Amino acid sequence: GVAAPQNYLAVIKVVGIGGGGVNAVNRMIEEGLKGVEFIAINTDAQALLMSDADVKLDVGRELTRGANPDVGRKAAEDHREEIEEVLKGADMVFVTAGEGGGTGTGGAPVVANIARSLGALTIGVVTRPFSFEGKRRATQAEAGIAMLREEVDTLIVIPNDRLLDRQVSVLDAFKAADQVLLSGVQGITDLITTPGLINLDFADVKSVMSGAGSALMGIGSARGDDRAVAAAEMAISSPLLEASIDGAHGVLLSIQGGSDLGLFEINEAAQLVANSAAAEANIIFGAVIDDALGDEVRVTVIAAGF
Ligand SMILES: [Cl-]
Ligand SMILES: [Cl-]
Ligand SMILES: [Mg+2]
Ligand SMILES: [Mg+2]
Ligand SMILES: [Mg+2]
Ligand SMILES: [Mg+2]
Repeated sequence: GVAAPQNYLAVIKVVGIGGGGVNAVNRMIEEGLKGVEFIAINTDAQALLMSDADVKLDVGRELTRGANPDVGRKAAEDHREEIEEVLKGADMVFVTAGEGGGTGTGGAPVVANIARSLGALTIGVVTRPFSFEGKRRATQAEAGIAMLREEVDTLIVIPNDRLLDRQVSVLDAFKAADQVLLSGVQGITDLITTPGLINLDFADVKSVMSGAGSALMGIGSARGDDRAVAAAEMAISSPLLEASIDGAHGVLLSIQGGSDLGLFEINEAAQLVANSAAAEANIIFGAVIDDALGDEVRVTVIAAGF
């Protein structure tokens, strides 16, 4: 555990841009994600009214509302000064979106570029659309991700197709997509040392995530005797991570447990993840207590730099 100096308060901002992004940010607010500022950005003013974000930005046109990523790109570039003033002061900025639409696809690279011009550690957390969303959205998402990769420090890409065996509604599918974008953000933020709780220093996260490039995520959860090892096993074998950990230059491990979380099982899960990663990889890990979990252990692995 490191706090240098122990009074340093890191400023973290989570931007949701477009429909999927604004929805994921609201899910983080509902789940009570702490220590971060929430920002919602959309071109559609009506789609911003239910957002509970701290700051809401309508980057659409005057006297009009509202598919095309170029429109999304132009809307964000035309509101560059407005986006800049809401990101000013951040040590770290997350850019989150559901790739495939107009606003998120086109707008997220502009948000990422503004965050980096302010020297923030800039992390993209996006989803690839579900197959049922169709070919055009999948095509637009792929061009959108290629654009965003060039404007962020690290880009976590989560395929929505690897989330959904029983039939789930479109509503349940989109609820699961919000939940996975929250896991991507919370995995990192919950570990960052705060003046009231010493854990992983912001400099350590920055050393792994800064200019790392592409990143993959794995999630796992277990109960019982070997709950920590079994959760870690599930995360390193997760369909979203597609077992590439051996290629990563850096690995971030987040262990979340109940009030009875012991140091021994934390270390067991830590060495299991370390054994799967490359010998020359930088491994940073943190553990946090969420009293609501009970006899459950949740593991999040982020493999960055390939
Ligand atoms: Cl807080
Ligand atoms: Cl206008
Ligand atoms: Mg708050
Ligand atoms: Mg609400
Ligand atoms: Mg305007
Ligand atoms: Mg923190």
